[PDB]
Amino acid sequence: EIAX
Amino acid sequence: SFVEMVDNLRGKSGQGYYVEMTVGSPPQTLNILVDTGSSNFAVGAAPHPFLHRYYQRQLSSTYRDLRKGVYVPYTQGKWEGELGTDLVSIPHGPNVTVRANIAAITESDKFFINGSNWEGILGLAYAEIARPDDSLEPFFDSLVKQTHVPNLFSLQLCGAGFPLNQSEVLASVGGSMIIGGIDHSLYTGSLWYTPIRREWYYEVIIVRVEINGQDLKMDCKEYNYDKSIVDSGTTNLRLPKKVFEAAVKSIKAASSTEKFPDGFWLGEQLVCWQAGTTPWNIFPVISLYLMGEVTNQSFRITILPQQYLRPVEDVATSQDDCYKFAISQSSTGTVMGAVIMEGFYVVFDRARKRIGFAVSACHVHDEFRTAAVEGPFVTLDMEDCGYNI
Repeated sequence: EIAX
Repeated sequence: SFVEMVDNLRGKSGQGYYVEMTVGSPPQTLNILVDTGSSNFAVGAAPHPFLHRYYQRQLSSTYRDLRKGVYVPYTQGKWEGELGTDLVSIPHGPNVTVRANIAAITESDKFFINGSNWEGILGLAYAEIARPDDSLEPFFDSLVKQTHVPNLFSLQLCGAGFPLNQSEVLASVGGSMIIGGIDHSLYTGSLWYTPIRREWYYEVIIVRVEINGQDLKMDCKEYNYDKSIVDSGTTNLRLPKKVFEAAVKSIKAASSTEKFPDGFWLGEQLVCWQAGTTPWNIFPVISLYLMGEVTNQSFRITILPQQYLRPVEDVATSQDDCYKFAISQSSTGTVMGAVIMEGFYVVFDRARKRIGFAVSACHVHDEFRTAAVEGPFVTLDMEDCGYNI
């Protein structure tokens, strides 16, 4: 899971 | 031509889609995450346990230096490094070479991911959100200024859906990034465009939401508080706190027959079903309407649960199928992440200040339902849906  | 860029991305929603690039003379090969949610081109330039390689600034004949540092903070993850420039290339992209700004990442927290197989990041969004400030020409801006590559790009992202392993993330084809154009073989139906409200993030305006055909009836601003963006570098669909509760209610309710850990809806815990048992039909479709190109005109994209239930591997490492809830809460606006993009062919038509959607050739289909992009629809007072201060 990644998050800008 | 564009055929040579087809299938030039690898990865998954959960860990990013990356592209191959070289940097420096002599060229150094690196995998770079493709991120429409940021502005900076950055690469590892010093050892890290999760990095299988890095950028040696001192081996490039062409490395210039700016002696200017940088800090970039993302929703999750952050890095710090030194600014320079160098010649850059995309083997499976256009045949050209550009000197572009590059951050060499020296120090970092929660940014590189274990066995992601990327070592860098390519922020494709606009200068306004670049660190340390706009003056810093993002890569795509350089590419367009230094070459005849047209000012638009396309992203067809694919999710394979039998949980992908690290020897499968190399093998899998995750997708395509067409630089400087649209490849018509990669989508069906016709493209629908929504305007880019402002050129910083690729920020769009959502004018209606329906779940299994029911309007949430909220004031639109709520859907775009404090903005909506398209972000290939964010995994989940992230909704602002009100919209998120509303959608979760509707979805719980629609899936009532079954029981899920309370931390499931927070996307912390998995749920699993006997292989090929998962009851997809009890999860609703979600339709987002986007501002169109003509007065009082809208269009909509329909997301299947296959997308918002992301797959991942079992707590017993057993066959039966597991998922994470890829809808999550946001205090910084709506984010149409990779799960939302996966279904679709997305054109970032920077030149005409718009973004287009069409059903992807890739998109996986459940038996009785299909993802769609449909219009035209009529919708009044659409400008009222944009959030202002």
